[PDB]
Amino acid sequence: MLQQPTGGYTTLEQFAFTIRNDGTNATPTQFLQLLSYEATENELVKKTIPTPETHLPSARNVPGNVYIEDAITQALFGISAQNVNAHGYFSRLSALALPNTSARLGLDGVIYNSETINIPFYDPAAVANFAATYAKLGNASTPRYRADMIDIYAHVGLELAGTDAERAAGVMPVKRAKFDSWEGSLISLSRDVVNWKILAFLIDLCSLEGEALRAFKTRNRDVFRMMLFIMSTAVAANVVNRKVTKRVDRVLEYIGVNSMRTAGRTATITYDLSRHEFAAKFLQLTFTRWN
Amino acid sequence: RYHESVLEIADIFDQADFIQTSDAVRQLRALMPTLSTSQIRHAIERIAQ
Amino acid sequence: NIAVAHTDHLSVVYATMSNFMLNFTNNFSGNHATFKPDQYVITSPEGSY
Repeated sequence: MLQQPTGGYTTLEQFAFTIRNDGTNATPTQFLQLLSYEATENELVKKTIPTPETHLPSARNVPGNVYIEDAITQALFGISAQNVNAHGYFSRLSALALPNTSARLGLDGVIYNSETINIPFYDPAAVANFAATYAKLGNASTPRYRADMIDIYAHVGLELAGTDAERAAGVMPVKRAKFDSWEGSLISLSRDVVNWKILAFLIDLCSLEGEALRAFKTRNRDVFRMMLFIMSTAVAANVVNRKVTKRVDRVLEYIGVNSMRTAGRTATITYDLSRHEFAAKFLQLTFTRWN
Repeated sequence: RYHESVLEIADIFDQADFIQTSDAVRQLRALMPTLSTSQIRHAIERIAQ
Repeated sequence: NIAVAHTDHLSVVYATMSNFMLNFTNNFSGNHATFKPDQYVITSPEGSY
């Protein structure tokens, strides 16, 4: 029954987000330094983000317990081909949104009906606010509710590849980002970033207050710029790798502009139609909370 | 409460024709053992032969 | 031609059968606008459902 000192569960060594590359294991901060980019002249301008709709879906009665956490990641950064998922037990979340409920949310990423014996879980009070915002992710494919899978991506590219000199004006030149690679590359970061404990992050966003939110956003603006990069190569138009003499570069076509089908096919992670609606519903919901 | 019972079409709605209103036969009618649609059918059947 | 033998001999059948030894739950439906089963569950604090 862990608690947060307002440092948050992210101020802990229990679960930390680390990519493995370079023959040893490294933190996200060290990785991003390799991403160097130029310009190709198609101005990607920051639009406004429309507020979400308050209505929460109903968690249709369900016996047993689903791994609510699993699906959140298994859709966003899921590597292995994921079939249609617009359907599913994806809104049991809202059953935590009400005041007095007994249903608890454990560590590891499960949603128990009744707290059982020997299972460590997040604090029942700070998991409430996380739900009154993310249980709203249940209606991701209901017509007349789904977000728009175009404009948010403009917001995304201004984040992982936008030098501050640009974001302070709200406009930037479309970039083509290439870092140096190894073998599997793009697919390897996916099989890696999947098992990260995303819930250990999102809970902090909706609780931690201005004192420990300005400090929280400063140490974690990088764990965000990591699960935002992989989520981006699932959109880019090309992945062709340039060649030096012995070196290899993974030029990525157009980060921040959204096409409709993956450049990866075989080389990188791939999305599906049912997932395009999903990524837009996540990316929209999370940005208001972050920004 | 209110003591609930049954009314009559025999009282309200009297017409010299179409509603047979003779109390001598009202006395006659208040004797039979509650007819159905089958009891009255066999009545207009025994009277035939 | 049915209603008489349907709301008398068959009516007293349910009237008695409503209160048998074994029957225990309420399956009442005199208001289709609002009625729910109000089910119970056998649960232990040590992981059982």
